[PDB]
Formats: sequence, C-alpha cells, structure tokens
Amino acid sequence: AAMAFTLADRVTEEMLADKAALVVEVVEENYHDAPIVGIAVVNEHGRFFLRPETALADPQFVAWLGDETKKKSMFDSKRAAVALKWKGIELCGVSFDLLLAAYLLDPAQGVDDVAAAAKMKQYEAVRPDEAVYGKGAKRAVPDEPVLAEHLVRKAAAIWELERPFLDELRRNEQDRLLVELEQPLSSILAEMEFAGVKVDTKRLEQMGKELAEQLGTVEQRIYELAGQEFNINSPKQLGVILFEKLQLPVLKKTKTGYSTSADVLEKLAPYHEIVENILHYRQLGKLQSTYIEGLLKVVRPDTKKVHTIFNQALTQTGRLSSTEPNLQNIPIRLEEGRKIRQAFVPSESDWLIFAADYSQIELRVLAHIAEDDNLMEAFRRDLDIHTKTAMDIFQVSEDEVTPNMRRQAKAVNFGIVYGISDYGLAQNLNISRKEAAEFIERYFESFPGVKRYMENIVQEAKQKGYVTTLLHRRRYLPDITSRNFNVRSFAERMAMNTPIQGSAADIIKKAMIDLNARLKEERLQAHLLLQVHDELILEAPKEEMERLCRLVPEVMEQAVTLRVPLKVDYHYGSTWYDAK
DNA sequence: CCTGACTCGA
DNA sequence: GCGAGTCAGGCT
Ligand SMILES: OC[C@H]1O[C@@](CO)(O[C@H]2O[C@H](CO)[C@@H](O)[C@H](O)[C@H]2O)[C@@H](O)[C@@H]1O
Ligand SMILES: [Mg+2]
Repeated sequence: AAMAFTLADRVTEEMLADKAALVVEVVEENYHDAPIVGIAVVNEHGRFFLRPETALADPQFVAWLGDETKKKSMFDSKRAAVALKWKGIELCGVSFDLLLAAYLLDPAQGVDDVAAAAKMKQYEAVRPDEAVYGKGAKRAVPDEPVLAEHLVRKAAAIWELERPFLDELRRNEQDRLLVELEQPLSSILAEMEFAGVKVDTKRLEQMGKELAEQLGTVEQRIYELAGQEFNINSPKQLGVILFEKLQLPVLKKTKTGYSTSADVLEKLAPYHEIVENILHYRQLGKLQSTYIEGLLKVVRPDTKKVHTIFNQALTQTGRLSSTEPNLQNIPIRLEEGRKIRQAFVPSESDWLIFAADYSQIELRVLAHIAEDDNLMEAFRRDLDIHTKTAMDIFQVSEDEVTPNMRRQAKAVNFGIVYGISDYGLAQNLNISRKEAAEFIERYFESFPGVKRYMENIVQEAKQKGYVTTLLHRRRYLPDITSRNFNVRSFAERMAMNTPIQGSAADIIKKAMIDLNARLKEERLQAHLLLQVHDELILEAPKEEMERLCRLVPEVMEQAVTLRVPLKVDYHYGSTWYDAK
C-alpha cells in the first residue's frame, strides 16, 4: 500500500511551485538548535523527499523557503521555523498550519501529530509519529526508506486535509481566528523562543549556595524536633513522623495515606514546632530544585540564555503553556523566591527589562460579557474591585471594610471567575459550606447580571454543546449533560470559566500581534521575550524606555474594545525582578 | 519507565 | 479554573 514519491538527490523546478504541503522534520522534542532529519514536499507536480544537507544547501530551495509568495501548508510550522532560524534560514509563506487548525476545531482531542489531526476527517493513510520513531529510550530516527515514506505521507495528509479543515473552521466562524490570530502569533512565538532570555548564572549559583546553607540548617532542625532522621521529601516518611511518632492530629487524608499538603500543615503548625520548619523546608527546597538547579540545567552554556518553547496548541482555554524551562511560573509571591527573578537580565548591555500587565482582565471581561451594571460601573470608576465587592456583599461603606473583609471578597472574586463553588470557596476561606454559599448568594444579589450570565452560559453549553470566547475560540463540554453530579458540575464550572479565561487569552494574543506591528513601524529595537497569561515581558535599549511607557500600554489597552476600559500597569528595570 | 503528591505561576 | 517540574515510590 506504499505511497509513490520521488526520493530526489537534487532540487528541481517543480519542487518549487507556489503552493505545497511542506514537512521539515525535527524529531527532537526540544527543537532548539536541533537537527532536521528530512524534508518532504507535495504539490501539483507530485510528491518529493529531499535530504536536508542537500535541500538546505541549495540556493533555490532556501530562496523558495523564504519567499512569502510561495505558500506552504504545514503541521507545527513554528517547530520548523525555529529549527531553521538556528541554521540562519528564514521560513515564510506558511498559509495553513494543520496543528493550529485542529487545535481550534477541538482542543480536547490533544492533537500532537499529523495522524491525530487526520483522524478527525477519517483520514488514516499516515502513521502516528510515535509508531515510526518510537518513544523514550527506544526513540530513534529510522532508516531513509522508512523515514522518507513517513514524511511523504504526512505531507500528503496535510495537502489533502487543508480544504476540509478550513471549511469547518469557516462554518465555526473560526477562519479568521486561525489566519489572523493563531498563525501570525505562531511566527511571533518563534522569534521569542529563538531570541531567548539571558540568565545571570553566577547570580543563580550564588543564590544556590545560600539556599544550600539555609536548607541545611532547617534540615538539621527538623531531625532535631523529630528526634531522628528521615526523608522530609518523602510524603510517606513524613506522614509517619508527623501523625505517628509526634501524634499530630489527622485533619485530611490523601488517597494513599495522610495529607501533608501546606494547607494541612498550616493548621498543624500550632501543635508542634516542626510544622513551620517543614513548610520552610518545602519552600527553600522548591526554589533549589526547580528554579536553581532545574534552571541551570537548561541554560545554553555558550550564550547563557534559556530558550523556552511555547506550546500554542495545548490548553483547553486558549492560553499558551511554556516548557524547558517553564517561564510562566517563576516565583514572585514570596520575597525569597522572587529574588530568583534577579537572574533574568537583558541580553545586551545598556538594555533593560520592560514588563506590562493587564489589571484584572478576567473580571473586566466578565463585566463586559455579563453586562452587569454594578460591575461595569465599578471598573468605569477604576475602583479597587475587591474593596468594592466587600462593600456590597457585606453591606458596609468603604471606611468600614476591614482587611479580613477584603481578603474574603477577594477570594469570592477569584472563585466567581474559576466558576464559583460553595465547597471550593469553603476550603479556600476555611469556613463551612453554608457560610460560603451565603457569600456567593450575597454576591449574586449585588451582581444580578453575573448571576444571569452564569445561569445563561450553562444553559447555552447544554443547548449548543459548547461555549465560545470573544474571538470565537470554542470548547466542547459533553459532560454538561452527565447524570453524575460531580462530573456535571465540573463541566458547568468550565462553561462559566472558559469564556472568561479564554477571552482574556484572545485579547493578549491580539495585543502581541498588534504590538509587534507597532514596534516594526517605529523601528524600535525592543522585542518580546515572554508572555505570562496576562502580562508581556520585553527587553530594549534604555533609550527606548520612555517610548515604550506610552506604546506598550496603549496597544494592549486597545487590542479589543469592551464595555469597560482595559487597564495596563507597567514597570521596567535592570532585571526582571526590578521590573516592578 | 508511569503515577501520586507537592508547589510554582496567572 | 488553566498549566509544568520536581521528588519519591512502584515498575520491573
Ligand atoms: O512546539 C511544541 C509543539 O509540538 C507538540 C507536538 O505536536 O509538542 C511536543 O513538543 C513540546 C516542546 O518540546 C513537548 O512539551 C511535548 O511533549 C512534545 O510532544 C505540541 O504539543 C506543540 O504545539
Ligand atoms: Mg496583572
């Protein structure tokens, strides 16, 4: 059942038509400075397989790659583009990306290879990558005969599937979402990843020594208070020491034993001095393992830069994710871990780190979408939304709002977003269900429009089978009809949450696209480095700071127009840490 | 070599 | 709500 194709030893004219399905294979998961093991091209003239050494050394092929008028259809073009950037080659003209097309059609499928996407249209004349390359220790590039056939079949699938995918996207009203948002964004993410972020490894290594010391003191202390020695990182050994040897009370049980989660230990703290030391130990240990040692492992020794990979087709809400390393979860909440950020510095001398973040974008989106008069007015007055919520649900004046009141109103606001739950709120505020449900009820009394939205969005999810975001991203919720209370409730929360988190993601993605267009028009040297859900991190010459102070916020605030204003705060400094 | 338990972020 | 990386423990 083999597929016909030419295993070319040299590049020819017909291989350079103005439309083709292109495959530039990089098997290494992390594609940075990784090898391109083969190339496949399928067009009106036929199917071809080219050896990378050959094709990439050919002036005509490289020019075709960089010709914006020569259209290419691909799967995960960002992977190819970055792999090519490292080789000094530019990839242009990608008009269709099957990975992004599949992702928008149904994020739930978890499409990560051509075979998975093809299966959505009953196309199975191609094998899953894992079948061909294997995985883990067994992972490996097969011989040319098998490799060449696999790449050709993938190119063939892409070539065949483009039309049906575009047609459905069109029916879904997601055609612009792919062509004007996700695809252009893919090119921006590639530039960001390729650029990387400079790390002050000596700073990290010094912080590492200090931690190793402190971690050592707290460690001995723990063995001293426990009366012996054990693996504190062993939740199994810890549970025995705490609940058996020290007789501490059991407030929460896990699935395999006792629960030693911070939320539990926080309640045990009063009973024994070892609990605080275990918590502190848990802190320092997290910083050392993940952010010191874990980070140092992925810094490029030659450039001292870390090159993350943004997974643009994974989250169910439209958000990006980041790996190797994850630069979207760098410490900031606790001062000790926040210092980790001093290690992220500008990649050039006399340059600075500029960070801009949307203020309460999710709640503002909710105000717009629900059209709640009270909430819209609150933002129109640019009020401290948490103080305002407390004033309403506790019926008091601004002056009568105590810190504890605001803290709880804040927790209610956070819950309303993730999809309110009396039980979930109860655990968060450490109170009973009735009490939590009382707050929620009081909240809905103050924000009737929000309540109406929650009810209406759940109904719509059941009527249509999915919910959507501002820019037409969708999420199917089959569980919404489940007769199992728990399963159904999770789906209902997703129905409430996705349009909020999802619309917030659409907005920042568009802002990134708009911002890049503005930076180019202005010929500014400033460029994007990272995106952290609701914030943008850039680096630029110190001479560009003043222009950025006006430009970045404006572009971000004007990305979309809502019934309430969009607000962006910004800071800049010598290091990421100082950009506060 | 996979899963549970933990903690980091928005 | 949505994510990723570490460790320990069981696989084997
Ligand atoms: O660029 C990432 C891109 O590739 C996919 C596979 O289609 O993920 C691969 O690469 C990631 C980064 O190296 C890994 O985290 C992941 O495990 C690997 O399969 C897509 O998820 C993504 O869009
Ligand atoms: Mg913010």
